[PDB]
This record gives sequence, structure tokens and C-alpha cells, in this order.
Amino acid sequence: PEIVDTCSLASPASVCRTKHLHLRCSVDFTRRTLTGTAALTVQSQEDNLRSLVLDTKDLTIEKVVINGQEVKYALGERQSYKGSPMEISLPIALSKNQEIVIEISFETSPKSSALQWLTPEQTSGKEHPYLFSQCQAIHCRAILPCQDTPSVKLTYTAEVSVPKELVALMSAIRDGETPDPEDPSRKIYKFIQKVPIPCYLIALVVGALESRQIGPRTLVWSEKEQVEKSAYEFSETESMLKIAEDLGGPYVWGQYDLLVLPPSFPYGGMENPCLTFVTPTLLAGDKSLSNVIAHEISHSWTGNLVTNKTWDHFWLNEGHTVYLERHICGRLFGEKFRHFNALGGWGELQNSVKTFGETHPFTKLVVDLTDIDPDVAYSSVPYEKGFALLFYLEQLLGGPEIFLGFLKAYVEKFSYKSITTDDWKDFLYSYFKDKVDVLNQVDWNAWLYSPGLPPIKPNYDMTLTNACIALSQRWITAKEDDLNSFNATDLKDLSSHQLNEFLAQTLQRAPLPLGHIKRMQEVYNFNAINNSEIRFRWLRLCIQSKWEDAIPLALKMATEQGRMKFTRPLFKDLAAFDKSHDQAVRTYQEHKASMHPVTAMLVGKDLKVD
Ligand SMILES: C[C@H](NC(=O)[C@@H](CC(=O)NO)Cc1ccccc1)C(=O)O
Ligand SMILES: [Yb+3]
Ligand SMILES: [Yb+3]
Ligand SMILES: [Yb+3]
Ligand SMILES: [Zn+2]
Repeated sequence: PEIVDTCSLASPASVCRTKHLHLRCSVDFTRRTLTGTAALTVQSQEDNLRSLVLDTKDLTIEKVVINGQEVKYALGERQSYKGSPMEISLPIALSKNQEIVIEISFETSPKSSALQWLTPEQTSGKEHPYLFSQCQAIHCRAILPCQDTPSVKLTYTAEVSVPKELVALMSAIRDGETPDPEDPSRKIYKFIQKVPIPCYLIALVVGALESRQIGPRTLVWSEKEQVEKSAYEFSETESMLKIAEDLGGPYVWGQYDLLVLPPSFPYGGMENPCLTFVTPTLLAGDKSLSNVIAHEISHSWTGNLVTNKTWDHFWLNEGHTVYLERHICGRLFGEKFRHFNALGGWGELQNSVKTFGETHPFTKLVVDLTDIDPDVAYSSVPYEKGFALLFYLEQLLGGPEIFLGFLKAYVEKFSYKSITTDDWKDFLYSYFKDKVDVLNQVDWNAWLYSPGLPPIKPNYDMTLTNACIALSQRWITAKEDDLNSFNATDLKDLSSHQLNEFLAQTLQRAPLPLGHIKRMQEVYNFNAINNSEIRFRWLRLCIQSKWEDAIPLALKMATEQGRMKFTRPLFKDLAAFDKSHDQAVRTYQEHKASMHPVTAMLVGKDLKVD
């Protein structure tokens, strides 16, 4: 069974493996560089090992030290988004299982794709700068030299020097703080991660952060202006951790803290161990976007404990996490609610497949990422096709209680390891050996490796969806003389989730006639709704239906936050509207230099600019 990581230029785990990183760096805001040493404890997996190769991207290497002396190394030629391989010549050949420590002195580039450096103007407080990282999938190599593949798990410690007014946090347990001996305007924050993790989980923030406690093992961190609102928004967090522990087994990471990032954070959430990062666009005021916390919590088992061996197997991380996310929300709010969210996810899958096209290779569950940048291929597919496959399997094999038994056993089986789809499938067959005849009914080749919508759609309870579908059908089939029958009372029995689903249904049939959209604004006043998911879908419906009044609203939401879920389609829709096209491109050009580097790249590709 031969499997190597095609996104990594480092020596693979079969040659050598990193066991520990001790990181000592200083955050230089004047220069937008992180400077320090990465000491890697590396274990040879081979006899007579004399060299090894590490991933780097846009790093400046000052030197490499083993056994107190400088050693030879060479940087290869850059291999586009993969970066440049660093070969290091070991001073003494290693036997199998021998471990050494390699200390690499390095400096990042200001344009590190792992990092966003924010001026004071780009923060809430307006007095201090801010830095955050995002290493998933393959940007850890833009921060430090490493075997940048999830097929290798290491523990880590780190000492981070920062201006003394600021606070540093990491994906790790805080292990104290002191004044910096070599510069008193500074502080050193120390950190310890005792659980082996893939390098994509290394995370760093530095900024003017304050914390508030919201449960026995949870602090919320943000700038001061966001603290009170974040505490309320994420108050279900401890109750979700308890349900998750019930489903997954023991939470092993100690703390579960939340960090609410500035608005340019590119994702809804990122499951950094001990410190989940979230977008401030979750702060709807009513806890209605909390499925995102349920999702990040669930990664504490599926993803951070049982990890995909390479990114071709990313659905293992996300499809399982969505399956557990939806169970948490099902426990809190009922089984009809789990089916409603499950049925919504099928529609998001329809969208993604329609968008790439039904034979596009990114619509496959297991993807081949050789020479594909993971950020380009990134979509809802591994989430929703992965969830669809699990929910189909749940229904085939006897229901949620039985399938949840399999999930817990799966996590116990593969804790602290990195696995492939074939490892998952083999264990699925082993666990359900008394139901192999059922298992053999599944069209594995189609579910796993075929493009498009899955060969079979699961059964979904429709109770909560029906009202959404009816209202959306009323609007789609309305003629001019029917617009007067709509009224704000149409919405009185719909939850925010149902309103969001009404908009998703209607957006799938966009455009609507412009008079319909204007009437919808007259009677429902969707312009007033600040809930980001609902506002996103409503602005998209308005732009796709060619409402000029919506252009400044859509542009302002595209640029005042940077969650890619929202920014990328808003910009794409604005460019596809002839009236807003020149402005969409201009606004992108003007904002580009102060955007997140990955977001800037993808919006550029979407708009075909550069
Ligand atoms: C498209 C994008 N997706 C994410 O941010 C997900 C990232 C993730 O998988 N974290 O674990 C986390 C997530 C999971 C489920 C719902 C929303 C967000 C987004 O929502 O902005
Ligand atoms: Yb300690
Ligand atoms: Yb009529
Ligand atoms: Yb150009
Ligand atoms: Zn996830």
C-alpha cells in the first residue's frame, strides 16, 4: 500500500520523522517578519541516513546547526505554491531510530502566505498592530522549515517575543510570560503542546487581546471591543464539549479556548488545538451561527486526533466532523433540526457541483492534488459529499445510534495517527463485519472516486424545510399581480435558519424579476438583517437579479470582512453584473495589498485579474 504526500517536498515519514519542534522567535512588526530558530528533533527511519529534506516557502535561512556546529544545506528552485526544498547534509550518518536535534535560524517574508500583518487602522482598537497565522493546508512551510505533511505528528514548545503591550497566543497551553532579556520593550510568551499534532495545526496570534471566561475550560479571546458580545455568542460551548465527549470519547487537549479574529480571517473557523480561531461574522447576536463552534469542537476528535495522511484524503477530516457537528446540533435542538441541516448541506453540495460542473475532478470525494494548490481545490465537496456518504451509511446500517458506535470506535482505533480512505474503509468493514452484504451494496467507486452528485441521495425528514420551500415557490411562481399578496407576516413562524433556507432555495433559481426583489425588500426588509449568512444570500440574490441599489451594499460587505465564503462570491457576482464590473475590479485592486494573502490570490483568480 504505497502512499506519499504529493503536496510536500520534504523527506517523507518513511525516511525520517519529526518528533518535536522547539520554536524561539520574535515578532517584528516594523519589518513584518518573524525571526528565530526552529529546533527540530528528528528521528531517522532508515539505516545510514545522511541527508534530509524540509519544506520552506519564502523563508530566509541564516544557518543550520547540529551538535553545536554549522552544517551544509541547499535550497532547491521554487516549485510554485509548494515552495522550495531545503536539503540538509547531516554531519554523522544516523542508524534507524536514532534521533538528533537540528536547529535552523530563519526569518519569514512579509508576503508569507501563512500570515496576515494588520496595521492599527485594520484593528478594532486602532492603537496597535495585529498578526495571525493560518497554516492549513500547506502554509506552515511559509512560517518555518518543516516536514509540511499531516502524515507526520510532533509535539512542540515555543517562546515568542513580542512588544510588551501585546499578547501572544498559540495552539498550545500557555506556559507563562516574562520580560525579554535581550530587549525590555518586549515580552516572551511561552507555550507547550504535549499532544502530537500535524504541523498544519501550529497557530500564532499576536495583538491587543483580552479574555473572558465562559465555561470551566474555555476562555474567549478577542480585542476588548468584541469581548462581551463573543462571550454571549459562544455561551453554548461548554455544553457542546460535553455532547462531543459523549460521542467522541475523552477530550484530550486540556483547554478549549476561542479566539475571535479581525474580519479578514479567511474561514468561518479553524480547529487549532486548545485555541479554536473564529470569524467575527459569527457574532449575529442570537447564537444562531453556533454550528461553526460545534464543527470546530468536533475536530478535536476527527481531524486533530485521527488525521488525514495527505490532503487527497481531506474528506475524512471534514465529512466526519460535519457528521458529528450535526449530531451535536441534533442533541441540542432535536432530530428534525439535524435533518433540516443535513438537507441544507445536500443543497450546498448541489451548488458546488453545479458551480464546478458535474465531471470536474474537484467534485470527487477523494481528489488527486498533485500539482493542484489545495486553496484552489478547496470547496464544500469534502464536507457535504463526505457527510452525505456518512448519512447514507448511517441509514443503511441501522440508524444514528449504531453509526455513532462506529464513529467512537473509529476515533479510538486511529487516535494519534494519520490515515487514508482505505484505512477508513477497512475499519468500516471490520466494525460492520456482520453487515458486509449491506456494505457491498454501496457503489464505492462512485461515492469515492467519481465526479458529480453521489449515486444515491439519503432520506431526509422535511418538516422544517417545507415552509422554506413553499415560500420560495410562492415567490418564484408569482406574477406581477401576485406581489401584493406578500407581507411581513409570511416570515413570522420562520426561525433565522429557516429564513436563511428560504433565501438559499430562492437563490438556486436566481435571477428573479427585479420587481420581485424590490417587493421582497418592501415587505421583508432584508436590508436591515445583519446576520452574515442571511445578508450574504440576500445581497447575492439582489446582484444576480440586477438591482443597482444593492451594488454599494454588496461591495461594502465584500471588503469590510474577508471570510472567503462571502467575499469570493460577492466579488464574483459583482464582476458578472455589467453595472458593477468596473467597480468590483477597481475595489479589488485598491484593497488587494491589505487583504489576506490567500484571499487576495483567490479573488484575483476569480476576477481574472493580474
Ligand atoms: C467555507 C468555510 N468553511 C469553514 O470555515 C470551515 C473550516 C473548517 O473546516 N474548520 O474546521 C468551518 C465551518 C464548518 C461548517 C460551517 C461553517 C464553517 C466557511 O464557512 O467560511
Ligand atoms: Yb508550566
Ligand atoms: Yb395573475
Ligand atoms: Yb494587469
Ligand atoms: Zn472542518
